[PDB]
Amino acid sequence: MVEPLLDGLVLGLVFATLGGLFYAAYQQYKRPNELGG
Amino acid sequence: MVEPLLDGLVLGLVFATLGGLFYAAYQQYKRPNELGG
Amino acid sequence: ILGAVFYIVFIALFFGIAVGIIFAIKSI
Amino acid sequence: ILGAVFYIVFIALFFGIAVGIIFAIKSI
Amino acid sequence: YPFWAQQTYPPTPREPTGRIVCANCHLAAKPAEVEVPQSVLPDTVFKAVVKIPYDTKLQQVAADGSKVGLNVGAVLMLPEGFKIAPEERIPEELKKEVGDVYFQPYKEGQDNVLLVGPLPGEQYQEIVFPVLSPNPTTDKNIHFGKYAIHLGANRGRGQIYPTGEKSNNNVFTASATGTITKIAKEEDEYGNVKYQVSIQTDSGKTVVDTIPAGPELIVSEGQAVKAGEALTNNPNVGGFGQDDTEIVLQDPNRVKWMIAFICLVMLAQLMLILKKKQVEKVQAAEMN
Amino acid sequence: YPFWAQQTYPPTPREPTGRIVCANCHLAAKPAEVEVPQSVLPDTVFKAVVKIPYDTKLQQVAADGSKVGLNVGAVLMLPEGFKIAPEERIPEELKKEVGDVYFQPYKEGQDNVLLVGPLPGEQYQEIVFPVLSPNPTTDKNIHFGKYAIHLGANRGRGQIYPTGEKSNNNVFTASATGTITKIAKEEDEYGNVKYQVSIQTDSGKTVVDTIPAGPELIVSEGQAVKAGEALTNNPNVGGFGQDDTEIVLQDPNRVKWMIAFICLVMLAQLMLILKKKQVEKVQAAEMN
Amino acid sequence: ATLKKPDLSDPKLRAKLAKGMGHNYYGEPAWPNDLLYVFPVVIMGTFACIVALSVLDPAMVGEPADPFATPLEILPEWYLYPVFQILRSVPNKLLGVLLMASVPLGLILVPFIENVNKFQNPFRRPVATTIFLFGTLVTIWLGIGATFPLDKTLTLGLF
Amino acid sequence: ATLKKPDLSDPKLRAKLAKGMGHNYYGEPAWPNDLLYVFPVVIMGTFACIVALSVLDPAMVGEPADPFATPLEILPEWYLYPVFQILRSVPNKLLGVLLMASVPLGLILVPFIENVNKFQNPFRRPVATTIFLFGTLVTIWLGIGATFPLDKTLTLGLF
Amino acid sequence: NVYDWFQERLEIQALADDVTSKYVPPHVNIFYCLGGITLTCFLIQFATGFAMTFYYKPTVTEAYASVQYIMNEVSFGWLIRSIHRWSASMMVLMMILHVFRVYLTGGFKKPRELTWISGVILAVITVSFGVTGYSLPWDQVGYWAVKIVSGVPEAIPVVGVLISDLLRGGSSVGQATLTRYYSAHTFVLPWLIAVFMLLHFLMIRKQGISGPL
Amino acid sequence: NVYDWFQERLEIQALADDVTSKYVPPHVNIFYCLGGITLTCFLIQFATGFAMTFYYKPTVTEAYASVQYIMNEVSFGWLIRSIHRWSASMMVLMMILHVFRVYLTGGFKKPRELTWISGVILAVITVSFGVTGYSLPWDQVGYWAVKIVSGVPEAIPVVGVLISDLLRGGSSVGQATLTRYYSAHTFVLPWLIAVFMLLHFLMIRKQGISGPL
Amino acid sequence: EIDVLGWVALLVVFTWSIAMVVWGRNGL
Amino acid sequence: EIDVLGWVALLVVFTWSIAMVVWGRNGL
Amino acid sequence: DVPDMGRRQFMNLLAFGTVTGVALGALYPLVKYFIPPSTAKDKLGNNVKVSKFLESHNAGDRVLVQGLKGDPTYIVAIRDYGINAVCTHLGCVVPWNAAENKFKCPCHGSQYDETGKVIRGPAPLSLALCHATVQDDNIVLTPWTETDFRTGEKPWWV
Amino acid sequence: DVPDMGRRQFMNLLAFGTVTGVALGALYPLVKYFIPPSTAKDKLGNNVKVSKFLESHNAGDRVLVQGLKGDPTYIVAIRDYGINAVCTHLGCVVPWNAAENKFKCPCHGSQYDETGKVIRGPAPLSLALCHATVQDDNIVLTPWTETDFRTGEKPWWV
Amino acid sequence: TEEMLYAALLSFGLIFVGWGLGVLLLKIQGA
Amino acid sequence: TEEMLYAALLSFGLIFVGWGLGVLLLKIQGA
Ligand code: HEC
Ligand code: HEC
Ligand SMILES: CCCCCCCCCCCCCCC
Ligand code: FES
Ligand code: FES
Repeated sequence: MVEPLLDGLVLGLVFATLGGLFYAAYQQYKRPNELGG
Repeated sequence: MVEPLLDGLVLGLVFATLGGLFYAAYQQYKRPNELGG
Repeated sequence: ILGAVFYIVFIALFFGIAVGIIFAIKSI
Repeated sequence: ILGAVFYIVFIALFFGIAVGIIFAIKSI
Repeated sequence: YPFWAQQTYPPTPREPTGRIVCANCHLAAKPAEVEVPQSVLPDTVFKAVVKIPYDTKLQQVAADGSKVGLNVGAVLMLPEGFKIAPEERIPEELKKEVGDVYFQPYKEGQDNVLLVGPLPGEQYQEIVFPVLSPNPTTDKNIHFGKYAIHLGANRGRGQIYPTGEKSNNNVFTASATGTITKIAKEEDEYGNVKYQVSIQTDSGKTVVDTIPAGPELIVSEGQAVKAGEALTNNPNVGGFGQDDTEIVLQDPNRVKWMIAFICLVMLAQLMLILKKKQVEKVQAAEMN
Repeated sequence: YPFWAQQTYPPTPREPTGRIVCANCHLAAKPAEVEVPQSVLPDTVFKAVVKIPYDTKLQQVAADGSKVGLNVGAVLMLPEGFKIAPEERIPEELKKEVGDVYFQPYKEGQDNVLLVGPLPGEQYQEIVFPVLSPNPTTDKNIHFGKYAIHLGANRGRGQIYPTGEKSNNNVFTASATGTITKIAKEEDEYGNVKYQVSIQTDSGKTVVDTIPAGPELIVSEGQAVKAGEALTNNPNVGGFGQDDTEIVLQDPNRVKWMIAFICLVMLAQLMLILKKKQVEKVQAAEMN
Repeated sequence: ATLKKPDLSDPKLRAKLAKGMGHNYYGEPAWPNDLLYVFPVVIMGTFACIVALSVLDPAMVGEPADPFATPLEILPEWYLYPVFQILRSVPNKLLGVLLMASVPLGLILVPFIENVNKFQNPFRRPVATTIFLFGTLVTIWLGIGATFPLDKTLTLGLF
Repeated sequence: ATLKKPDLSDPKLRAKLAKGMGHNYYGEPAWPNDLLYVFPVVIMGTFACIVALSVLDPAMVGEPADPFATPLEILPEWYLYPVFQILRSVPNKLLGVLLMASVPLGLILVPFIENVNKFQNPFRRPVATTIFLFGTLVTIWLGIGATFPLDKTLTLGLF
Repeated sequence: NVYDWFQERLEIQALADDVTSKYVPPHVNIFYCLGGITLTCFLIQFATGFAMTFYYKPTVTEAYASVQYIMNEVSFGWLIRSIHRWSASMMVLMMILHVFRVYLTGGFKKPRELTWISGVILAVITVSFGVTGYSLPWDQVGYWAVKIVSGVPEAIPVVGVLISDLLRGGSSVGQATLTRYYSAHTFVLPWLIAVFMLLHFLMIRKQGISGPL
Repeated sequence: NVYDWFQERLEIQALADDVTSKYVPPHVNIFYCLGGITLTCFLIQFATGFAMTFYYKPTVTEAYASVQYIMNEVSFGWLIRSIHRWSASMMVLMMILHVFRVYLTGGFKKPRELTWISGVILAVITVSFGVTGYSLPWDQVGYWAVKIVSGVPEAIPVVGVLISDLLRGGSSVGQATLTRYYSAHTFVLPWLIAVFMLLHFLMIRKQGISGPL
Repeated sequence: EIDVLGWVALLVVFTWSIAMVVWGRNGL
Repeated sequence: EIDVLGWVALLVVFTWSIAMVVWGRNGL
Repeated sequence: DVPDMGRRQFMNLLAFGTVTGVALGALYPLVKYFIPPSTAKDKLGNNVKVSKFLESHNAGDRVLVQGLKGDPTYIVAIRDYGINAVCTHLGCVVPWNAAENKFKCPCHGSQYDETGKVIRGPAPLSLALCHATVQDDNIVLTPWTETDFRTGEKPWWV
Repeated sequence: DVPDMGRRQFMNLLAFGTVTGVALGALYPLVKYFIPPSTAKDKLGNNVKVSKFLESHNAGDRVLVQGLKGDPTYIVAIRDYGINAVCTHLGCVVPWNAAENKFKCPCHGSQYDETGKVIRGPAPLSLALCHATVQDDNIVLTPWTETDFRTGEKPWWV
Repeated sequence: TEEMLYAALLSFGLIFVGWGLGVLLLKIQGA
Repeated sequence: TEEMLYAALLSFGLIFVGWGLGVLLLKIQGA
């Protein structure tokens, strides 16, 4: 069957995770650290 | 139940193994090898 | 609605413990 | 009884192969 | 008519496929909705809202062909143990929302399956059910947990009577292959307006299809488009739909312990982080 | 009597516990043995030897008290499909060993359960069964595999008749508590020798226990050792015992392939050792 | 801050860095800073949420199986929504199977395609990030389409 | 003969020899002499015997279970014969249980008893070898006694 | 002493000096836990799943009634099953988020192609857990979504029907299907997923985490 | 090249140089195979045992009939079961002979006490395999020797009855017993024996074989 | 309304777990 | 008598396996 | 004097070659093992008495009966052909609509005819047919051999 | 200025102490889970009709009936007590010997009486007893509370 | 879909609430 | 017990038969 609460938890975390990953990439894109790229 | 063929295979191998182990111990008991005891 | 009130109180109670204990451990 | 005959023949046939091949591999 | 389900299908209103047999006569299809709380406590009156929506200012075709309003009606299947709350356990604000609804059990010893209808559609767009949750403490047959609720709601008249004959709310077809000739209204004083349709030519085949008043007429004269032509259009404006939801007969003791355990986890998580903070102090004192 | 098992227990000679109901009357116990081949081929006559051993020169007590020899008798339970081989499929050397035995199925449609007895004990110390193995090719109900064979063999007379009464091959007890007085032989011409035992004193209790001829007498006079005293000794010299073995309805195709696989293993093992011998040659050339 | 700089004077570390490894030789110490103190927090947090979910929204017992009765609107679990959509939207039965098997087999080839580039940051590789975002959107689109009838599954009930 | 003498000039080997290890650094090479050529022989030999046994003496299907009917002479498998004998010969129910648990727990203590001695050869440790041979005989005696009735199980039908 | 006891035998210090020798770089954030949370969800599945093997009966005339027994009669049975359901969905979700990280951090490139490939296999295994367990309650919902996916591999021209017949143990969906599905769920896949998790983790420990962005 | 591919990632050569660096001493004779043969017998048990989980049905009204189905109707089913029986008895026998060697070669002394102890545990686990599987056909022979051993731990004064009730899932021997026994046979013990075999083998590889006599 | 606090408990423990991770490892 | 050769096959393969081990590793 | 690679790879082919043969011979029975073994049935799946079905059992006979390969088949004196219920699209059992005289699939809405022939919807093929002859007690069902007396050509099941 | 071991071991007691509490709270439901949940039954185990048993069912009633805790119990108008069949030695069900009026165990040969009282053999205790009262359809069996009217003292089951 | 979006917003939003709550705890002790 | 002792002797005896057979093979090649 269909679980509305579950389908909501999926979308909510998927977009949060995707967003957070690009935020993590952008932060290191502008500020390169100790010998890395 | 009872398996006559199986009970025979047990005794036959048990005594053979026990006998063979003491034979293996006796052979090295009389003739010590390269730094061992 | 009521959950929003509970949620605020719930976290604040533990946040107070966090900030509370951290000063109790530091000052001792 | 008959098994004792089969047992002798059976092993001897393979023993002959063992001694047979070992000389075929050595001589080549 | 919800009681016609009882007449035709005595044991249960729901097929193994979960079809909700109302659709056997109400061939239309319009959205239906049931809204219950996500979780209720044992022995507690709660609100089960059944929505049977449609255009409030729209009329259908009656038996006389006259334009009349629509009456709504639905069947609600509650979990075992659930039933209509006693009249003295319903608050004043709830009784107001309910109205003069006649909640009717499907059969003797089945208070969890209720019938409602016909009710005035302009007034009962939604129907409020005063349900009383069962108590697993006073009943060893009822258990705490997640159960299913089924709904089948209908608007407007049906298409097929329990007898088997059709009605004047659907379309009409043709017999075989032939050309029509005469179109008039054979009306009666004890009866009503009819319409005669003739069939001719081909090989023999002379027959007449008498159709009741109500449906429109998009056929003028002289046609022979096989057998199965909709020469009457569809006068149906009603609709039957289904919906399903889940209610949780929740035990308060199970929630309380869960909260306690969640509090333990949070408190223990804090002690670990505070412990790491203590370790960070020592490590900074031995770095050089 | 093997046919008395049929009279008292029609459906099967074997209880769920596997008791072989013969023991319900033959209360004695002496060793019994069944010897069948370890494996037989389908549709093949083989020899099933049933041994019912005892002292060849020893006699029992008859109904008249007379000393007569013992007759043996047994029940053999073969796996489903097995039965007594047709008379034309039995070799001459086998028929000689069998004798004039009357193999008797337990009931209609059960040729795998056979009854034998009574047969002369001095001659039939062992009984040879001409069994024909079933064929899983011509019968889709029979399968290749290991099956069980049950045996219950008996010597000497029984102790209890099918009617329920006792016999003159077991012991006799006392009624209650009292002292005996007269011991003689009340014999008849149409009947036989009896023995009267009296009971007296205590409180009232005057009764007589009449015991048939046959059993010994180790009681002289004037005794009162409760109720249940063996004043007659045990004249039984017969015995009933059980045995169980396993026969394998072997499929020749399953053995042939197994031999082929065993030959593959041996040959492959040889090639590996010969391979190691080749490696030992190379390693000795690079040691220095 | 509890930090250890990478020792670039060790040739054995530089060799690992050249092969793209040795990144577990610098930074915060794993033990006990993370493994002993942070990891139990994560584990307990994961367990506590599932427990809380299991009490508030417990498992349901459906109706007994009926081989003579097909359910009205029967769907698989959420992670099978996009595949189920492909399965029913594609007319050719075999094509749908290939497209389904294309998902795991395609992902296996992903490293053997982006090996052209050494960049790992999504911004330094914009072609791959675009294809990823496209596929991620298509997947969600197919997934939502599984909840709608076949008549209005592609248009998603809009146009 | 394909043999490699132990390098006694390596201190790291001598240290292992002192702790009773490092005995896998000398002799015939394990690969490929044993692992690749002898091991498949052993494996195939083990499998071939079981197969041959399984064809000639295949498994039997007994009679269906009857909770109202106790089998005449019901025994466990052969390796449970000695324990089963102890279980039924000992009057006190609890004592039999202790004696049964004494077998695995006793064996656990065996290394912590013969650690007094360093000798491994049974002839250089005659006390242990005697106790072993005694126990091995007792085990077999109890095992055979399991096949006999309780009346004649201890005497083993002799005296 | 107890430490010295174990040290002389198996060199315990060699292990402790291998864990305290590993550091975690500054570019490793919170999203690097998604792999561990996926593992945590499985360990929960393993525990609760094992616990349910003590009451569940893989028979068409027993399966449904057994699940009711767990939910209604078994002490805390409702919790063990409800946890086993949520933890299952969470495992798949966390795994997908775990994939989101690996791709958006380039942790799949050289030399970790094998780690990624073994990951993809793990993903297929985890989904196989879901599909099989889905039909174990033998309810209406489970029976019909296993009757649909059973016929799916019949499109393959050569071995197609053979593949299907192996999956459901015959030409239809019955007791043979449930038996095979219960075997896959509680035996086959737990071992398969244990093997490939081991390979997954060993290759990670050997190569370490990937570089920064 | 294929070797160079794997070499750059996980250093494959480091493994090959760890196997070709190990030698077997002259005092190691034919009796040092008894441990490996015991393992070989289990691997046979694992294969054949898994295969039978595809047809066997752990229900009091299905178990017996299923075993008949395997013996009679299933292709080579008679062989898989017969092998599973003989290989079971052989495993126990080889294990006992394996113990005979270890004791009569002093391979249990320092520093291999833990190897011996984990061995004893393995022995108890292997016997537990036999007892549980023994009662799986649910025949007369199996049901009654599981009804006798079930009451044995009732002698313990404190937790005795609790221990028994856990083993047979109640106060008697019924469906609950068979269900729990099938769980132990095809889930619990296979994992337990896998863990302790791993510990057994790891300690052996770490310390090597014992000295000569 | 104990049902409300129940869901709040879920929301809080989910929030508090992220807070402790971010605080613990100074994470992002 | 194919049954006889069957048991012989078991006896032979058991004998031959020991022979190949003793021969292979020069074992004892 | 020393055997070269030509002899080393020869014995390898001999040794490891025969080992493979043993492994294959051990795998064949194991593989054939997993390949499953090869009168009408009602709800319970035992026996369908034709003397009880013809009496009182949904007048206007359109009752599902478990037939060939487990697939449920409608049984519509009696007709010669048996209309299969399993839809060709996915596998949903298609219910008979007496109000439209057409089989109408629920999951999708692809529909059929009075004989099982598809007339509309995403259904690629028609409902299967089979010999619904009556023999003794139950109803013996044999597979449809000849061509379709509905489609016009050879059936997709043959 | 720097926290000593006294403070390091204190926070350890705090941190790892509460972690244990969570683990224990998570183990308690799991443990209670494995602990199994807490009218006469015949062969099938459904219902024993007293109207059918008294008629034709082994005249000279010594028939085994599944009673308390699954253990089979003999039902011997009707008697007040119910003679348990499970032997005290191991667990073999003891058959009734009508030819000796004594229960005789098969596995061993320990024997009993007409009431279940042990008279000979390695049987440590007598056969158990229980209230064999008749109520409605079946036979309601309640555990024997009072002392034994056979042994002379308190029963071993109480 | 009432329960769906309700859960979607919460699961998304409370992450940031916890994120900020952690950062705030860092500033109190002095990161 | 006919099948028992029969198997006991064989299992014990054929070990030596195989043992000697292996030694004989060693002398043929020249150990
Ligand atoms: C036929 C077998 C029917 C069943 C099982 C149900 N209905 Fe139903 N209904 C039917 C027909 C022929 C009519 C019109 C008859 C007439 O003379 O007008 C109706 C009418 C209704 C109404 C009244 C609508 C209005 O007056 O505008 C309602 C509210 C209604 N029907 C609802 C309903 C419900 C809830 C049912 C549940 C099982 C149901 N009906 C069954 C024919 C049939
Ligand atoms: C009673 C219920 C009996 C059963 C079920 C069986 N026997 Fe059996 N037997 C019984 C009695 C009372 C006698 C003696 C009667 C007399 O007038 O002498 C016997 C006798 C025999 C013999 C004859 C012995 C001899 O003449 O020396 C045999 C061979 C015998 N009984 C065997 C036998 C077998 C094989 C049975 C199998 C079920 C069996 N009997 C059943 C009482 C009963
Ligand atoms: C004689 C051993 C009986 C084991 C029966 C298993 C019962 C199920 C639980 C698993 C027990 C595992 C015990 C490991 C020694
Ligand atoms: S399943 Fe019948 S139409 Fe798709
Ligand atoms: S079991 Fe009844 S006497 Fe031992």
